[PDB]
Amino acid sequence: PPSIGIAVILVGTSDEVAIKDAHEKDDFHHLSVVPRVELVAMNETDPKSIITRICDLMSDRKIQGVVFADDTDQEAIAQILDFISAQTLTPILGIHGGSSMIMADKDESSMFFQFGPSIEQQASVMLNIMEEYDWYIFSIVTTYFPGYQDFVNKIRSTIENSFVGWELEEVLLLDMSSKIQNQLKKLQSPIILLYCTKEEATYIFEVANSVGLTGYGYTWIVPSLVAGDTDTVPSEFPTGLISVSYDEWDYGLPARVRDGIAIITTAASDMLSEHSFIPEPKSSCYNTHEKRIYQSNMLNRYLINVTFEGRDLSFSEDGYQMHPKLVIILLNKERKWERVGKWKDKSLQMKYYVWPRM
Ligand SMILES: *[C@H]1O[C@H](CO)[C@@H](O)[C@H](O)[C@H]1NC(C)=O
Ligand SMILES: *[C@H]1O[C@H](CO)[C@@H](O)[C@H](O)[C@H]1NC(C)=O
Ligand SMILES: [Cl-]
Ligand SMILES: [Cl-]
Ligand SMILES: [Cl-]
Ligand SMILES: [Cl-]
Ligand SMILES: [Cl-]
Ligand code: NA
Ligand SMILES: [Zn+2]
Ligand SMILES: [Zn+2]
Ligand SMILES: [Zn+2]
Ligand SMILES: [Zn+2]
Ligand SMILES: [Zn+2]
Repeated sequence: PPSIGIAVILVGTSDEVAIKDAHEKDDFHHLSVVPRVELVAMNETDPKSIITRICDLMSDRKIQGVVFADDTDQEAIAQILDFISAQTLTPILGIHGGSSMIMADKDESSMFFQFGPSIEQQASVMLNIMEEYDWYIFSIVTTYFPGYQDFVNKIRSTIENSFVGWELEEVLLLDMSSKIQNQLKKLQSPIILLYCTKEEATYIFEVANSVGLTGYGYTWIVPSLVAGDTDTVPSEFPTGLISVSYDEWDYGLPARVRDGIAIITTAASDMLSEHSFIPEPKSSCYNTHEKRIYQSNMLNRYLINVTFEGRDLSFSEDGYQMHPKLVIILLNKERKWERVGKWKDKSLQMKYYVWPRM
């Protein structure tokens, strides 16, 4: 009877997820370790309540992994999660929501992994797109949000060694606090890559709009986290906003949760398989006598590499999904987001030959 407690935390999600009450210890998809899954649906959605709720839970019950989803647009959630994964040397998966928005810096000791694309993959795709439509002259505009440095580099890198005639005209760096205007006015290019948070973005646009740089002639392309919840669209978001997004259509929540439990339950089974051990439950986020810093690294070798049934879920070093299915989307005229492209693996399939006008 090899068990492993898993917490499924669902902050703000509509309760459409139903987990087997674990009476009959029937095994999960024929894996050696039975996951004892504890469901939890927090109502309050502020980070404070989450840190409290997750932590309390970890001392009360015997948890050796956390699958965590939220329907909020708070990248904040990611900090609290990386922190906990670190303090407790426990794997925590950022399955969806703010909890999975690119966290650039990340405690290299933590086991916080996020679903969806890395800052790099996303950059590599935004260029992948600009080619399909021979959009070669462009400016970058980032804020100070962690990642900006890593993002700009990925662009500059792929540019340098490319036969294609890329012209990176400007790169801005916005000290938010409206001195932005004097900066954003200096923009010439037609294509603009804007790297920042959703909330930062809405200010940045409100400004550009009353400077014209947002309209016809200018198309803005933007990372997955600025789209955020596609159901919430700022007034200031320009129609004709291109964005990369994780795929919330063919990939429902319950499928991720399944995948979450799978990732962990596999790693655990493959460790019990190679060493008669599964790391005891750590029971404090704070009071840390759990200097068990070694059995961690071992687990971490198995989590990082799961492939389950059809899907491949192996993770990158910086804790992003290595092979995510992406969707390019477009802020239309009626102000919804349309699907207008897919990305499989280095394979960018678009829907239109003539790029639409909104
Ligand atoms: C959630 O439900 C409880 C139960 O009565 C309520 O008192 C609380 O304020 C609610 N919070 C939100 C954001 O709806
Ligand atoms: C993950 O990496 C290891 C290390 O050699 C490899 O042997 C393993 O089979 C990989 N995952 C899969 C599904 O092959
Ligand atoms: Cl929110
Ligand atoms: Cl993201
Ligand atoms: Cl950075
Ligand atoms: Cl299942
Ligand atoms: Cl499509
Ligand atoms: Na993500
Ligand atoms: Zn199955
Ligand atoms: Zn092409
Ligand atoms: Zn979703
Ligand atoms: Zn051993
Ligand atoms: Zn791939």
